[PDB]
Amino acid sequence: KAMAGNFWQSSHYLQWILDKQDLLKERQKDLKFLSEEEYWKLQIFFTNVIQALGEHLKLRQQVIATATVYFKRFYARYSLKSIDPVLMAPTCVFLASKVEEFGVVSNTRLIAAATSVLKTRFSYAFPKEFPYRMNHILECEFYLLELMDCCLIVYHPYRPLLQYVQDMGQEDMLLPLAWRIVNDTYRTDLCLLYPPFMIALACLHVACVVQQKDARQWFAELSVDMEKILEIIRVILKLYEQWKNFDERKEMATILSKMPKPKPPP
Amino acid sequence: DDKMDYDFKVKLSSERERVEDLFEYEGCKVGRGTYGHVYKAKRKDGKDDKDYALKQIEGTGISMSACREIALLRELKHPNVISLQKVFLSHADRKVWLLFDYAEHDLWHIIKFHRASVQLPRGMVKSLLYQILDGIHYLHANWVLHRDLKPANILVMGEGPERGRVKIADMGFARLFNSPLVTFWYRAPELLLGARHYTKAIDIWAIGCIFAELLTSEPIFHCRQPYHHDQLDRIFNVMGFPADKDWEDIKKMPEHSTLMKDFRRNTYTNCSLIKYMEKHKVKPDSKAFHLLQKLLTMDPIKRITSEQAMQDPYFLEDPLPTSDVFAGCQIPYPKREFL
Ligand SMILES: CN(C)[C@H]1C[C@@]23CC[C@@]4(O2)C(=CC[C@]2(C)[C@@H](c5ccc6ccncc6c5)CC[C@H]24)C=C3[C@@H](O)[C@@H]1O
Repeated sequence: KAMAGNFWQSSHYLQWILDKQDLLKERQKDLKFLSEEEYWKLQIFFTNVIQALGEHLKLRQQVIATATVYFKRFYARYSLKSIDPVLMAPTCVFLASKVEEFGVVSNTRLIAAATSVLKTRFSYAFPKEFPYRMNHILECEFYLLELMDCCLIVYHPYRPLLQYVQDMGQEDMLLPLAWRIVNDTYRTDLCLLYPPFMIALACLHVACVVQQKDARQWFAELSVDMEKILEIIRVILKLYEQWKNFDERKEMATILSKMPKPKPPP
Repeated sequence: DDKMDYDFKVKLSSERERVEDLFEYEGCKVGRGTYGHVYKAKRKDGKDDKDYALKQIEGTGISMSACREIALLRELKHPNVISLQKVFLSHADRKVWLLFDYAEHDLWHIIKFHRASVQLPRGMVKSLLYQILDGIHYLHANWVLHRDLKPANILVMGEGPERGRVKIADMGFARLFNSPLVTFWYRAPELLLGARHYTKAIDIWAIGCIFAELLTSEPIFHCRQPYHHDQLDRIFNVMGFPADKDWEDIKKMPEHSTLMKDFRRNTYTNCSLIKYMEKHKVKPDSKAFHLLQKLLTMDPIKRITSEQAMQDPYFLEDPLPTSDVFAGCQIPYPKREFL
């Protein structure tokens, strides 16, 4: 796959690994309307929306992941009021599918998927039908591309995870769970803050702890900053407590009504 | 959009750099093709006096070709590959513009100037080949195929800081499922036999073709206007017909039984790369020739890689390749005519 060994000279590494404090300062704009708690709940929710759009379109996890990252990059800089995240989400899938060499997903099919997924899987959050046409997707796509400074190649933890479990010789034991935990990390800021192989390593550590697999020695033989790995582990562990305590289905309509609203023209 | 924030929208519209305010390019068109429209441009604020190339991509919006060309060029950084400097998204007409440093020359025009007569100097030919190989190795190491290598896509910089440096341009953006299924002169036999994917070896074949064209000033597999019979006939008139032992997996190619129906080994019995190149006054005991032959190997699995070709002793024989393909000598090739 294109650019696989080039992470260290990549636009992802050089432009889109962010300072955590810079991230939170830009987030203060939106925190006048939403609590910290409600902001992370929106992020989880739209992560699930993108997942559902992706599954419905029969795209691979990597396409969904790239789409998810585009959505996060945009709202890392800009307010939730700037473009409707209900529009941005299917725009991010659409653009990602063209990068990742699957195809220009039919317009009628993109619009049908968004309509169908919100209706069937997300009616708790949305009473009204998906109201955007393709010309809105097309407009949004230009704004998305401009904001990301045309940075489209994104690197994810799946590839290094696979190399690590092959190395361990435990692809059967740990890969299913570790992969699932990598999926779950997309519910957080981790992909904006850490190189992918580090998220891979943290997910694999947790998978081993969940399955009572002793990998101390294998992890000890890595030449990696273990404090950063532990930071990632903590965020994963807190994510599962957040998940336990969150009823997405009962809370999201209310939280979506608290979002700041795109100002109309005068 | 009516449900997009007005303040955000007008802020961005105010700050958005538009191609037509930044650049003077009216009536300065240098290329028109399947790539789109390429202009020689100047910055309107006289900050720098450099020449730029402005490409308007064919079509509107973000097509696959457009999307992937932007994606890759945004990441790729090597002296022998053309650098994307900037991207302009024109919101009104939905056109994408790309900005590059302007390459005064290219191998289509350089070779055609030599063919208008003076055969290409031997120093310059080796340096061209070395830089094409360097650029392709970088792409290939990153799992990026060109998929359309030919002289017109080998740019060469003119007077300025990068005098005589190759810039590989217009990578085969894009191909659905990485699949090929009017120029056929640079296409490997396996494509002509219905190969279902592009490969590193296919690029390497094109490079051999180019190298032969630099040494002779003639396209080695020149032919008239997937499976093209006459193009294959020309390859065999140059190379000979491959024996079973030379390309064992030829039987696996989808068009193999068609090849057997249409062609007989015995037609090409006194035909070989040796005899072709001797007629164009290139010695078969030269390191040039031996390198050329490894590049023009019929069976893709027996073609050398870009890295092996860079290690070839041809590049250690006098004269050494140079960073400036023109070797400090005056450039006799005319500048690009406008359209
Ligand atoms: C129609 N024929 C006369 C040939 C015309 C030609 C020669 C060079 C070229 O037009 C080109 C491709 C792109 C070129 C080189 C343009 C180009 C394209 C991209 C550039 C980027 C940076 N700097 C300069 C650049 C110039 C200028 C002329 C075009 C390809 C061809 C051949 O296919 C035709 O048979």
